Amino acid sequence: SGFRKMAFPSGKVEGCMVQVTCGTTTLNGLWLDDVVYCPRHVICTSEDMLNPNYEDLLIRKSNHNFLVQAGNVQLRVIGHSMQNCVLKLKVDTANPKTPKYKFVRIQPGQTFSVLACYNGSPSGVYQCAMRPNFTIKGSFLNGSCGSVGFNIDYDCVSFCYMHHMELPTGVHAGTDLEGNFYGPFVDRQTAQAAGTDTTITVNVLAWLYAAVINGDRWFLNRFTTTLNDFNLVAMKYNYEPLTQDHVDILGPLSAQTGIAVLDMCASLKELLQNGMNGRTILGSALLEDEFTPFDVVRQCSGVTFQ
Amino acid sequence: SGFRKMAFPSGKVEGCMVQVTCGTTTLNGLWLDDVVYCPRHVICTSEDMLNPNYEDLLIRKSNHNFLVQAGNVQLRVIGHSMQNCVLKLKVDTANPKTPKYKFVRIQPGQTFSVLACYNGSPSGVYQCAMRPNFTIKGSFLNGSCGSVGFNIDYDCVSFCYMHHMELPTGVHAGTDLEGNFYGPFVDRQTAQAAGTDTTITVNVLAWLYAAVINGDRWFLNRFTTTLNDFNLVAMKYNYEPLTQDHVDILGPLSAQTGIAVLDMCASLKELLQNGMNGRTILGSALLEDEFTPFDVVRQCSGVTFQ
Ligand SMILES: *[C@H](O)[C@H](C[C@@H]1CCNC1=O)NC(=O)[C@@H]1[C@H]2CCC[C@H]2CN1C(=O)COc1ccc(Cl)cc1Cl
Ligand SMILES: *[C@H](O)[C@H](C[C@@H]1CCNC1=O)NC(=O)[C@@H]1[C@H]2CCC[C@H]2CN1C(=O)COc1ccc(Cl)cc1Cl
Repeated sequence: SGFRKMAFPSGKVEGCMVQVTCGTTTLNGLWLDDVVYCPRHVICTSEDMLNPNYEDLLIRKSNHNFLVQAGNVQLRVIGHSMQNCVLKLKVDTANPKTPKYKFVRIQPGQTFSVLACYNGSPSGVYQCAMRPNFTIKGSFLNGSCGSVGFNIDYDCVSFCYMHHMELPTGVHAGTDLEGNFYGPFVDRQTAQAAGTDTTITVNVLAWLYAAVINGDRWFLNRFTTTLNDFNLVAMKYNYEPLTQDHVDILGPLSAQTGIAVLDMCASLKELLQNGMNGRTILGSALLEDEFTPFDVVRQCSGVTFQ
Repeated sequence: SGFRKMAFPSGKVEGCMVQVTCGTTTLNGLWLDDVVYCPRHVICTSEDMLNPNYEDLLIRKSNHNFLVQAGNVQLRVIGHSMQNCVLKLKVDTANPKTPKYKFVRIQPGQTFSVLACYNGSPSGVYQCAMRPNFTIKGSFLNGSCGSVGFNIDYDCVSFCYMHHMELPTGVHAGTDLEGNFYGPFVDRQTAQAAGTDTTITVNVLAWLYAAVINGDRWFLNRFTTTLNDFNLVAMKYNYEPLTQDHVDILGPLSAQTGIAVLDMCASLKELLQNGMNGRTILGSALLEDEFTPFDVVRQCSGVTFQ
């Protein structure tokens, strides 16, 4: 037992990370087969991030402008093209450590692992959720752009995130690996801001089920509630509405614990209206919302990845 | 910015993980050069974990009894010996992915990354601290024994933990890689229990400094306190005593923030006596104690590992 915010093993992604330098900008790239993917703002100079113009800027670039370090080994760039907000640097060597992979785009409420990198070298790994407002609460310093987020499904890496920027509240914004931003953000220096967030209701319920599985039961009650009347309380506390599909997705956790989903909702209702009264749940004094039902089932059953 | 509980990239350890099967027991082993390390209780049968006798049990074993799977490739065991509570299985192949490594033993209060494994296959990675009572609050199911904990210092893996067991409160106990248990636990089924824990004071202060660096300042005050009189409050709230060496270790974080260590202690004192009054620190409603000063400096400065 135990419940711990768990990332996927990072080895398969570590072997894809490289350093991309152009002009005075150094950031990270992702090397898969003979392409290096990286944020297009590597082409820019401090005065370019005012109102930059990437098509104009890119036509002025040459392949030799792009220095790509794979560890202590340099790669010729033999072509370059923009795809939305990422660059694709075509190189003369396919990465022999290319895992099986997919480029997927995730939904707010879904989680993934981030391999934070600097100068093409992995620094650490941690789990994040895509917030309802399309930001992530990460840990990113200068030079971390191009770090990727991912999930692993048996032997296949599903890349879902590439880091581009921090917003003024200290949250982070980026793109999918096709270069399309998550949320209404642009890779320019503007006054852009996150915008209002909500709590991921279905994930809180999943985490309450994780707590029960691990022996925290004090918040359980015999009360129940209707889906409609729970959702009236959810809206009050700036929680997302719970749908019948959410109820269905929580079925297996409901079956394992013997606690009906709507009964767990009645527990959440009481927690929202009364607080915790000095008690904790899975070592937290807050209702936690960055574990999906999948994350709970995975950890409270022990699935691996070769 | 941001502050997130971060593990080391796990790739170097993933390449060392193997499956060890003997009789009906399957667990994980660590393959370095031509030795596989694993918990000695793999040699035992359900009725052996009552009062088992590992020297007697091991002399009755044969090399061929030990099935070692390195992925989809089998390794002949060519020798075996016990070292304290671990077995060393000498195999006919050196692991070509052996990183540079050391076997170190850590102090309570120190942190490390755990690569949870099942059937020799990595499942997930997360950060743990060695509690003052020599337990760790992990996430471990059946078949996870032999998973290791580690730190990485530039290119060198310092293995510090190998998992052996869960205790009745849901915490976990194991050994260093020389097979010596952390704390007063034995690899037998007894009524053993964790025993009283305390909060790691110097780590809480480090995390308060991490909060300031990231813009949480509401808990700061102009108050100050003496080391002696802080420690009177610490004892009251079952926090560890703060030593002058702890104060020294917090120096760099004090210098970066401009908040004297003793002033931060005065802030902690107020937090302990008053609580948080509905506010949070780095997304937590509890005083967090599993980040060391090193962990804070590392993450709030961006060190990597090749
Ligand atoms: C890329 O390495 C960089 C990552 C940033 C730096 C600090 N934390 C991060 O996540 N990205 C940027 O510097 C981007 C840059 C590309 C697109 C727009 C440009 C501005 N930008 C920002 O992140 C701006 O915001 C910001 C916020 C807070 C701090 Cl302390 C620093 C910055 Cl640069
Ligand atoms: C090894 O894979 C196993 C890991 C355990 C299993 C559940 N969580 C864990 O961390 N270790 C054991 O089963 C050990 C075994 C070797 C030494 C003494 C023997 C008893 N033991 C325990 O962990 C006993 O405790 C325990 C506690 C709670 C549960 Cl749900 C299950 C167990 Cl087995």
